[PDB]
Amino acid sequence: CTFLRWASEPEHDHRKRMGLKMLMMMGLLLPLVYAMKRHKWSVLKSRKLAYRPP
Amino acid sequence: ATYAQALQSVPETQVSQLDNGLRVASEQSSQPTCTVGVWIDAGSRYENEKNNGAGYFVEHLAFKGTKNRPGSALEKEVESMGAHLNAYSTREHTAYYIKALSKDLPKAVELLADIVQNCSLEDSQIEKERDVILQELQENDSSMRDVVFDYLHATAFQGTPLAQSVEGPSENVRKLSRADLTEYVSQHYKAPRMVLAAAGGVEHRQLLDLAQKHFSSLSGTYVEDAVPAFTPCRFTGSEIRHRDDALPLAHVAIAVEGPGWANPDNVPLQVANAIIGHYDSTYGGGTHMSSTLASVAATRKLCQSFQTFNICYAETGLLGAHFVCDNMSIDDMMFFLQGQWMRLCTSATESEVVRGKNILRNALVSHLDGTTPVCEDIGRSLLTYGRRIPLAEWESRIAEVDASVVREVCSKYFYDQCPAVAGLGPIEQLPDYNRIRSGMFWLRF
Repeated sequence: CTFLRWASEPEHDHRKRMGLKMLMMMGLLLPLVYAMKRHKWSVLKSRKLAYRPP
Repeated sequence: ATYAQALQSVPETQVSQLDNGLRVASEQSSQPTCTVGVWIDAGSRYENEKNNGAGYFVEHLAFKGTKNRPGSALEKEVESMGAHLNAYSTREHTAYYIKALSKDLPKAVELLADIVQNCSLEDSQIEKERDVILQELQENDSSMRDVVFDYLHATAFQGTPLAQSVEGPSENVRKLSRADLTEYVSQHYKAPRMVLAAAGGVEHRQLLDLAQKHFSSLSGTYVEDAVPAFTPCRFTGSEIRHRDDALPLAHVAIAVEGPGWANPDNVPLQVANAIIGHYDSTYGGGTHMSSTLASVAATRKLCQSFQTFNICYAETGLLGAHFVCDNMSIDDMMFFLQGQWMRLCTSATESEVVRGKNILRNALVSHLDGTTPVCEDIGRSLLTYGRRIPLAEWESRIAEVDASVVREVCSKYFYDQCPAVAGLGPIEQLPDYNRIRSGMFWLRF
């Protein structure tokens, strides 16, 4: 049954190694791109509005 | 006779001091008129939120009477000899000067020693000046350039005393008691902060001997020990947008933090500003102007006007550009202004620096035409440099600027820096602050 799982999916081990690499790259990229978005957006997220009608 | 030999023959500014620390400075000519005045190290940056506006109020009350010249005796005395008594306050300075005939210098200095030292600050005149200062606030709101530059200061120096206006908010003008105004003079109108300047047909020895009989009771002592001290002012990259689509034109002031007065980078920066120059729609040469922004604005009708500025304070400043344009051209004005800034930062060429240095020399020499500009030059120079920088020294400092110097200094002050931005009027098309901030660097570089 091990051999048959390999025969059905010869990419099993490589797929899992790529999955580990993707998880680490995502666990770096998602926080940093999120920081990038919030750096650009802090100008909007902290701005203050005042209404001074006549 | 060469411009170089004319600079050497420009007369010297004698400076002598009193025991109280009053500094007396004068440039003599053979002109039959003179301008003598008093420049004080005072302004709204020494005011807090409680008394903000007190210096402008004191200036308002200055000529309205003294303990010896009741209220309009001073005005009649100044007028009856054909003289002119002016005053002005900025965020860092306050001046009181007379334009008189040379023969009236003894009375002119006696008038200023009385005014700077013995203002009655009467309780009845304070109420009358309230209504004027309130009305002048409304007259000031009508000037969009003054509003936009107050906005630029308020956002650039937010949290600091330099954000304050000279006049003060229209909440302190109605609260400033006599005791406030009396305390402002008692704290700031001192001899060590005061420079008695003159220019014109004035001998320095005689101005000295007038000061040491009129100003010699101007102390430099502070009540008990409470001498006010300097507070540096943080700069903030920030934006203040006042959207009002009823105004027909938009005003946009944008500035990075610039050098203080005594910073030599001022000379290369002023040069560089002369490269961008200034435009008004009533100019003339127009599309043929050497400044790129001027020619683009004249060709495309991009704006009604634009100016470069370098405003200096003791330790910081505002280095930037103010333009007036219509609502559908703000974006292009900002694009081309920032492109010219970047082009100076990265690739200033020798010939445009030659023209800019030419402009700076001409602006400095033409500015000093007349006794009043020279008198203000002397008083302000002793307040900011502790000396008068001669025109020969200005020329020597200008002669050292080249395209490399311009590139380095404009890089240091403009490139990849956060500006303060003030917008007033139909400013919907004024770019978002991230888009303006991205205009302060080039990806090609």
